[PDB]
Amino acid sequence: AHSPPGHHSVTGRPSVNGLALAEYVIYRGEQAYPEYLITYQIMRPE
Amino acid sequence: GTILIDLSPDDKEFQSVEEEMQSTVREHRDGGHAGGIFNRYNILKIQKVCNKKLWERYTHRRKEVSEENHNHANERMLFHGSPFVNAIIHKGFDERHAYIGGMFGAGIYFAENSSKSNQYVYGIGGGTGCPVHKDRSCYICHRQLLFCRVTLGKSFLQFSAM
Ligand SMILES: COc1ccc(C2(CNC(=O)c3ccc(NC(=O)c4ccco4)cc3Cl)CCOCC2)cc1
Ligand SMILES: [Zn+2]
Repeated sequence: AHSPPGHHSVTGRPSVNGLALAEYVIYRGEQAYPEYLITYQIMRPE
Repeated sequence: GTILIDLSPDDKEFQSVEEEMQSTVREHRDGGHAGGIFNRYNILKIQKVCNKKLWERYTHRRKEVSEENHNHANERMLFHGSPFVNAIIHKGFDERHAYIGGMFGAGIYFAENSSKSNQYVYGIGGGTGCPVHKDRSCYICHRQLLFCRVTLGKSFLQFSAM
């Protein structure tokens, strides 16, 4: 895909769940730099 | 082209990245179906990704965007989760591989909630979970996310029904 004309990205902003933060979409790979690689496990709650 | 520099846990940079990862976990409406059930992570390793070509390509585009948007790149630090993380760190993001239509169309997706990106590490909707146990909520297998520098420029505001 391509950005909407006159835009460089899309912001997907949840409007129903008021605690959910945004997502974002870009359409050129040069518009991001993968700065940190994070290796992790999810933790089982107590 | 790419080297990975391991950060020590006593490094302020390790600590600030860990805090962004931990503090942006939320509950998900699938009850943990896709990404598993958790409130926090065990961070095992944080590596700085160093690639001079990819960085110069990034800063070149960032300046073009900034000049198109009243000198404002609108740069953010955002999470990316997918099964393509190991290809991304060597080759850079490539929109030619990002042809899968999600909610905001084809493109390269990032999230403010680390737990949102965690839903995609094993594929769409968590895929079949980890390779070893086929468990979307695996507490054993190691996962990887990218914490990325992203130029948004002028961003189309799409309100979503989520
Ligand atoms: C198969 O698992 C998937 C996980 C998430 C997605 C969505 C987000 N995808 C992207 O953000 C995305 C980003 C980057 C790349 N690839 C590269 O940049 C790349 C470079 C070199 C090799 O690959 C591929 C994809 Cl699919 C999540 C929601 O649905 C829409 C697609 C699609 C499939
Ligand atoms: Zn596993």
